[PDB]
Amino acid sequence: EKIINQPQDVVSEMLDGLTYAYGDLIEKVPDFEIIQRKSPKSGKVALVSGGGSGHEPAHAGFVGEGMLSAAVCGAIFTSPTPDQIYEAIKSADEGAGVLLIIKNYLGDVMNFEMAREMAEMEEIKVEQIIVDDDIAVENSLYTQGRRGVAGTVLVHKILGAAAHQEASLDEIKDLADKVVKNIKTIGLALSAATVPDNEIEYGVGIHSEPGYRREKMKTSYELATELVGKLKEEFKFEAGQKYGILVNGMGATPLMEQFIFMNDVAKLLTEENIEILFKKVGNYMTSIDMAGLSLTMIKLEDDQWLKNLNEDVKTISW
Amino acid sequence: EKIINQPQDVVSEMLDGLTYAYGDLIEKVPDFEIIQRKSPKSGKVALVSGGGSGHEPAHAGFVGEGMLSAAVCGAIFTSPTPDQIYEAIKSADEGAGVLLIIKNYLGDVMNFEMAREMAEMEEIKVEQIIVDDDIAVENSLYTQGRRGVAGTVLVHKILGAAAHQEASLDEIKDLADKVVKNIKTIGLALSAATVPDNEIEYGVGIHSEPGYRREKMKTSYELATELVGKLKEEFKFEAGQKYGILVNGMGATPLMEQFIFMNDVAKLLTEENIEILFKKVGNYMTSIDMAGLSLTMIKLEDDQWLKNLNEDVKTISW
Ligand SMILES: O=C(CO)CO
Ligand SMILES: O=C(CO)CO
Repeated sequence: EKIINQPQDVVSEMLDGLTYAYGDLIEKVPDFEIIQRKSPKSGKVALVSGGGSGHEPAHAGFVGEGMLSAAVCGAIFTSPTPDQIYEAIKSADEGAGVLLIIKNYLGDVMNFEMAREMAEMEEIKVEQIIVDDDIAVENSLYTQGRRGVAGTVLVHKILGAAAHQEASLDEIKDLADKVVKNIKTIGLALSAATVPDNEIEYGVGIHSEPGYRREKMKTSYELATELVGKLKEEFKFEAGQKYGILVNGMGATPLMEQFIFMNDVAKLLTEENIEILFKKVGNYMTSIDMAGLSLTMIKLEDDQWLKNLNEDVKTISW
Repeated sequence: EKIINQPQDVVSEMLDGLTYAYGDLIEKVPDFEIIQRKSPKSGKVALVSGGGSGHEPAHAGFVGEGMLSAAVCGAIFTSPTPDQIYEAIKSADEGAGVLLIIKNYLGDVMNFEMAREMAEMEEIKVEQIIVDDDIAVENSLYTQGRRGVAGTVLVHKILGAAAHQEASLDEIKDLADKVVKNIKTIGLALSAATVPDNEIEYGVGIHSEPGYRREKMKTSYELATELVGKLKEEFKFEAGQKYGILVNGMGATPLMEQFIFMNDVAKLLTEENIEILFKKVGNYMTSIDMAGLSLTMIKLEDDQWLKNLNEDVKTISW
């Protein structure tokens, strides 16, 4: 099944593999599972994110100039602890403050917010944005509202650019609020992640949370029909509207299948006469070895957002 | 070293052993590590506490009529998760509301407070009290302020009685605030807990947190001199004052040694001409197999507190 060593070492061994390979990030003093960018501090707002391990490249792979300052990596499918996050906050600060980018899950939000409080007692200026883009099915388990998924990666990029453009904590906070409201995602799974039949489930969570509907095998086009259909209901498509699109694989789905799926999406959208100005395909927020994918659309209600999506970055995975 | 089975099963196997032995408590639907009293609900304020496992009998042993409604047991030395606690809140409520008794540690407080919020969204009335009785040494690791230790057990008993006497959530909240401020504790360790030399450490934490001073072996009387000395500085002893006393063993310290220590404490206190109206010795909040003990004093600034300490209860460990 897995290429690993001792199951309780996977996070540390991975991060050591990561830093060995890409000296361009660093692991904070070999006592913390935090990956920080080597890019010299220069009074930019610092962006900090993270969550459970098992979603690679999510977070650590988006640490670099133009995106995240640091990523705090928890245990597999488990939020980082507030001390880890607190350490990342105070180590990432450049003098302009820190924005927390938090995926909407009970644990992640609890932890990051506590870390925030800790960091504020040390007089660090910190704001937060909670990403709740998953429109699958409301209050999954104990997630309060919508789960935060692949769309988070776009939030990193868009805010990443703004921070790199010397915007203030306040401005970036205001932008995050507008941006997150215009990002919607829905995914599906052909299989569940394995943590160290002929059926599919719509709306599966990235931690292998249950979805809203189980179905016997459907074709790519049929699956695409379901997902675009849901996103169409959410955004209420009108001709002339501008969107970006991200097709994101869950880990064990070949690129071939993601592009076949992209093709189907394209077909389903031509009817809508909307303008797709940004397209992206690949494994950006996975779920270990889950077979499946998700479809993310961002309504481009501001020319700056596209410019930011296309802004220069130097990360491992972008 | 240990009598256990699979290290990851210790909490569940223990709780199953507990319920088998003492049907008088129950484990909530075999999906939660919550121990609730079988005592029939009757519109009393419900008391809920908990924390990491490894401090037995702490919490589960004090679940019964006259004390706690339920205890939420986490992994070893680890706070329970907010969902577990949330489930205990809504299952313990009798219609009069729920008071959370939380030991002051970063994790416990984070978790219980989140659980509180969850429970309040379901319109459950909940108050909280954070116990910070450990005067050892301030902001240990990330504990914000003083750690919550053995004195918590007294808080259970005193509030336990009040709730049993049909006091309202508000009144009980007000009492907790006054009570916790008058409870102070300091302990020491001859050895650290082992989780599944000739030196002692003063102010060791119940999770094997570091203390304030390490010392080569001292006699019982010398150790007692240190502890009473610290508590004397805290309370500022004056003749005529009334106190209760709890000598609490850490798990691997024989009762013989706890009584020899009690004897030394008595001697050191006779000079103070204070009135000791309540005395108690034994293993009430342990730390696995730690050799050591702690000394807890409660200033009895209200005749009701003593009456409550002596009030009837039906728990496993009191
Ligand atoms: O891995 C999950 C998302 O971070 C934990 O909630
Ligand atoms: O076991 C410890 C006290 O509950 C965890 O903080």
